[PDB]
Amino acid sequence: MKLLVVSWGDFERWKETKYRFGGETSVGPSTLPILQKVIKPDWTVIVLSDTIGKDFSSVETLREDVRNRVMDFLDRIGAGREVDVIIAPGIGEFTHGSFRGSAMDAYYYVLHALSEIIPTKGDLEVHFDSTHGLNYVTLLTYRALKDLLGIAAVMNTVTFYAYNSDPFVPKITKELNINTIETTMVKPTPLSEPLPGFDEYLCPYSMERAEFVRLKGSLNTLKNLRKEKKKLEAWIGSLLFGLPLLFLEEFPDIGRLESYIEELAETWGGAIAVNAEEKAVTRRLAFGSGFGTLVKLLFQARITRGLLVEEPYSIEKLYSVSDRLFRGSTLQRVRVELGKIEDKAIKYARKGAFPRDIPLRDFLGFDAANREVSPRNVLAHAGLEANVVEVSMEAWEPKRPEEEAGRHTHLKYTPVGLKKVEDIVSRALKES
Amino acid sequence: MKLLVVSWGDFERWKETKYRFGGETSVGPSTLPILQKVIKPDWTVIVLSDTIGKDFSSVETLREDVRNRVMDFLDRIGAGREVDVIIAPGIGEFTHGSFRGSAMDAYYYVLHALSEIIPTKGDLEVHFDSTHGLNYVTLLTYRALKDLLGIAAVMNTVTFYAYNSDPFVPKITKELNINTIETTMVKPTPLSEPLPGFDEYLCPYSMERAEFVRLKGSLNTLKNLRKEKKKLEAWIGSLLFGLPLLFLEEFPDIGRLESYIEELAETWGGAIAVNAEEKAVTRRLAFGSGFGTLVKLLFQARITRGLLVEEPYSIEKLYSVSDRLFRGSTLQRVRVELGKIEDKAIKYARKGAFPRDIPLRDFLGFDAANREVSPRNVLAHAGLEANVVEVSMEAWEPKRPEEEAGRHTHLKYTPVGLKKVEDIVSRALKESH
Ligand SMILES: Nc1ncnc2c1ncn2[C@@H]1O[C@H](CO)[C@@H](OP(=O)(O)OC[C@@H]2O[C@H](n3cnc4c(N)ncnc43)[C@H]3OP(=O)(O)O[C@H]32)[C@H]1O
Ligand SMILES: Nc1ncnc2c1ncn2[C@@H]1O[C@H](CO)[C@@H](OP(=O)(O)OC[C@@H]2O[C@H](n3cnc4c(N)ncnc43)[C@H]3OP(=O)(O)O[C@H]32)[C@H]1O
Ligand SMILES: Nc1ncnc2c1ncn2[C@@H]1O[C@H](CO)[C@H]2OP(=O)(O)O[C@H]21
Ligand SMILES: Nc1ncnc2c1ncn2[C@@H]1O[C@H](CO)[C@H]2OP(=O)(O)O[C@H]21
Repeated sequence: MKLLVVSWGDFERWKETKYRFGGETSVGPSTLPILQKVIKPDWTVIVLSDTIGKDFSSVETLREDVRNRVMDFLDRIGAGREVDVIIAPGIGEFTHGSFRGSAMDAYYYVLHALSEIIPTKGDLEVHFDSTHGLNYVTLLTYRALKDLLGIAAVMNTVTFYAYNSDPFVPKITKELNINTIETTMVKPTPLSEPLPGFDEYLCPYSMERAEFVRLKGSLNTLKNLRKEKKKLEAWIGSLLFGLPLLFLEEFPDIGRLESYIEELAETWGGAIAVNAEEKAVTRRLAFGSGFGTLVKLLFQARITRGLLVEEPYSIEKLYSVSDRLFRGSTLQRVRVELGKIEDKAIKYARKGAFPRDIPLRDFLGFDAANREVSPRNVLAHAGLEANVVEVSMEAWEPKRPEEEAGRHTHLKYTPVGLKKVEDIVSRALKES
Repeated sequence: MKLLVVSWGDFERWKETKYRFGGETSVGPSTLPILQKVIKPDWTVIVLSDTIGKDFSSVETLREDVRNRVMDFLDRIGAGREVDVIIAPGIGEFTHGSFRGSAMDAYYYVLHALSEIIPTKGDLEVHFDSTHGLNYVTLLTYRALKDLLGIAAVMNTVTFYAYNSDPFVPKITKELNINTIETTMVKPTPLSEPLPGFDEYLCPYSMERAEFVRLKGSLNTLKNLRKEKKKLEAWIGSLLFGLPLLFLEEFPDIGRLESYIEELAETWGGAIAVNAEEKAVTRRLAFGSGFGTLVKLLFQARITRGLLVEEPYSIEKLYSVSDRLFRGSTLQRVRVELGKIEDKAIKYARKGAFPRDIPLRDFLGFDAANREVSPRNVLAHAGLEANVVEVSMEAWEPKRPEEEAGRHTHLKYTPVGLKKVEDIVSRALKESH
């Protein structure tokens, strides 16, 4: 899939010029038509500041005024139907309006918007144009794109191209080349940050601190996160540290995460005060790092949801998950650890033995007086620590036990074991 | 170390205004004075485009023009003279003159310049100001900064802060706030790129095929790198995959890396054609990704050179190197693998036995079943694979062998073994890319 993303300011102020790109030429006020003609994207995203808004009735008449004039402009130079328009929250004191709030809301808002548009299946070829952007909006859009594509690159091949045309200079320009300023194959970067303290999801920008403590207390999201924060951190660590059984057992509820993000999003939006006479927008809540982490966490869950196999969790199924999820020395460590359990299962199968509901330590034949569950042993053994895992072999009539044993040998954490592993992985994620 | 980096365009066109930052207030045409007062950096770096220069009699006069104009502007505003000015190669056809070449040259140039500025010892607090920047030079500067800080973060704590001012509207603007638009604890990110083909170090932008072929053919770098490539990729893979013995055995020659980067940088600068009459700069060579990889590779070697020691490698030394280079599950696996060899040495010591020049497979007691060296066993066992490593125990009189064995037990790759590990690690680095 080919995706095109452009950063736009006040598109109406741009002058007609001609652009050169990929053995093609084009005349008009923006690069988008020639970019679309050479690149041939399957989808186009335009990121705009809402600070080009003029009619201050309230929030919906602002996003409307901007979307009207943008859709006007896309018709004017024929940018086609396959378009999404992200109206990001800008800030500043302009000729027709005043916009106050955290600068960083534009990052979290664009991050959130892109997380709903970027395909979570198949390979991604991403094309980014920085020609026309506000400095800060273009930079936060670039960062938001790279953060999400890094997560996408966990499961899929991801290539990223950035463009910037020659500088338009009004009195001397004849034509502007579209220069490739970046070409990069995107490195797989799993989410590597804990969920923060319940202060850093929504933050008061210009809200009295007594009013904040009130609304924070009313958010069901923060109370639900209280329970699940450690379980969600355990899942993040599963991808980062190569713990395939924990990846399955802690796989997050995509529906629940959607609902957490939506409530934080509509709470932020609801705290935007518009003064039609003063022509002033004040975003009294700011998004915190915690909103970003939830958006990245939901995106990673969507990217990897295909790997959530039906129970029970056989060695064969854990190999299949591991082979998709892990790379380099992490994959090879995980395969060696599963192989040790598999070789034991084969030995058992050959003797017509099928242990059910047996601690992994008893399955492998361990000596007594080492029942302490250490970070070292959880992290060094792909989370398959001998004191926290229960093995079951579903009895069968073996013909080729070396082929069969992997399918009939199932692993899970004991209820006590899972809590110990959660504490260890959560802690290891925080120390980082 | 507190480092302030600012991305600037045409500083002479900026209007006087007022800035708010960290409770302080400032009148003037630039953020820089108030940024310095509040942040109190140990050093300031200014990144701006060549395309400000108005003197085409030489390439070096063009740079001294831009430098002198910046120096004068710093006196005009309250700003300190403790600064590095990176005059990046910009592109565009302007009234005062013309500049042609690869747009991406600015990235490779700034990356190279920053690699020689950013300290390679101690923690780093980096502050980046994009308020005054061109978009493309800001993006390429931001990228180069993050690429190097990611490598620095392997050995040291690195914090990154980014700033941008409220937008400037000509007569409406009274006071522009300077906004923090990023606060990042930089993740350790070792080089994970192989060295590319010999097409991708220097490329012709505007140069006859034969003259390029002559320049390419003159480069000592490309000849040497042909033979050295695999050993350098083995070293890159040692940091990425958690192979502490290979890190020590393949530690690159910093002097030779410096020689390669300087030669490529001198050839690039020597190919800049400055036509004095018609006010044109043409950069006839373009940097390739290979130049970037070498700059990142030398920066990583400088960052980690403190861990290198002389040839006998003890298990104790491998533990301390590992505790500095590696984290998470990679670190815990390396410690378990070293521990297995240590526990065996402790058993040997308690028996009063001190094997020398013994294959690790013989030291550990292995079945004659598998002598083949697999990617699986090299990468899963921290590169301490039983068929490629040799152990030597230095005879001593044990009293507490559990605490003593690690210092007296040494590991080496066999000459054959090392070449097998180099192949697997090089291939694994290329395959992971
Ligand atoms: N069809 C179009 N119509 C109108 N604008 C277009 C169009 N196509 C592309 N653009 C670009 O889109 C941004 C619209 O504002 C501009 O991009 P950017 O070049 O990044 O503008 C930034 C300013 O260029 C200025 N500076 C003018 N001289 C030079 C110069 N010779 N060396 C480096 N910078 C220069 C800088 O001074 P500072 O730092 O105050 O602000 C920058 C335009 O060049
Ligand atoms: N002391 C200073 N003197 C002169 N400039 C200063 C100073 N301090 C900071 N700056 C900033 O430096 C850049 C160049 O002057 C400016 O920021 P940049 O992000 O480069 O803004 C460029 C243009 O602002 C325009 N646009 C003005 N309204 C709005 C608006 N309300 N919605 C979105 N964009 C707006 C954009 O339209 P477009 O795409 O044609 O080009 C941009 C200035 O805000
Ligand atoms: N606490 C522990 N100490 C030593 N080895 C362990 C421990 N927990 C798990 N393992 C080893 O991890 C592998 C996957 O379960 C398995 O292979 P093993 O070496 O037979 O013992 C296990
Ligand atoms: N080819 C191999 N097959 C199985 N285990 C290996 C191999 N090569 C090395 N190891 C194991 O890696 C550890 C550090 O050298 C050491 O602990 P072990 O389990 O005694 O066997 C070694």
